[PDB]
Amino acid sequence: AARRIPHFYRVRREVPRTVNEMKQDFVVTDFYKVGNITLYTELHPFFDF
Amino acid sequence: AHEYHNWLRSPFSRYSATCPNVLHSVMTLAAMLYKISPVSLVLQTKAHI
Amino acid sequence: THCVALCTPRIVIGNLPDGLAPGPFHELRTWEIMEHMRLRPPP
Repeated sequence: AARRIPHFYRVRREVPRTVNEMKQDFVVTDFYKVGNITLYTELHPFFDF
Repeated sequence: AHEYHNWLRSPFSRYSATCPNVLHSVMTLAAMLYKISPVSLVLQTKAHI
Repeated sequence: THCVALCTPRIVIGNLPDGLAPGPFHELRTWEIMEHMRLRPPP
């Protein structure tokens, strides 16, 4: 199934940044601000949402 | 691309992109592989982790 | 400047001189935007 990945890169579709990618782009003191927009998804310490 | 159906998610790459190259960072990637289970919590407690 | 008056806008922050904004002050500005934009030098 190694022959279908240049097909995936052949279309110029860009993926939107998912939640777990926009949850790493913050420093630890900016994470507690309202500028951190991924605060409404971090709910459980064991489980992700 | 199932970052919400795999084991090793995006913080693993996000730290290891900019880690210093010592054996201690190999141990950092070893120790963040600690699972979150109740038995893991009791045994991490029992030896002062 | 006295050319008759003259008004020239300092467009970027760099046209502020020493005694208003020194070099090490801009260097600390780069330090805090290094910390604040999560940028790391390449290997």
